[PDB]
Amino acid sequence: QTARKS
Amino acid sequence: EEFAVEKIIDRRVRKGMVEYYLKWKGYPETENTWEPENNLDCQDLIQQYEASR
Repeated sequence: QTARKS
Repeated sequence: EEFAVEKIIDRRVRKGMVEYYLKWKGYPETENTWEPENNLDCQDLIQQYEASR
């Protein structure tokens, strides 16, 4: 439950 | 870098791409960001979001 942050 | 996602707040299409408005675990709401769907490794949250709306 993760994501790349931009 | 990758970070833990607390929940999906909203969804939109922008420039033909699906984007999700994210609350990041352990960060304040002021840090919520729109992320393209391919930035997410959140299958459970996405399926739950797309199911309940």
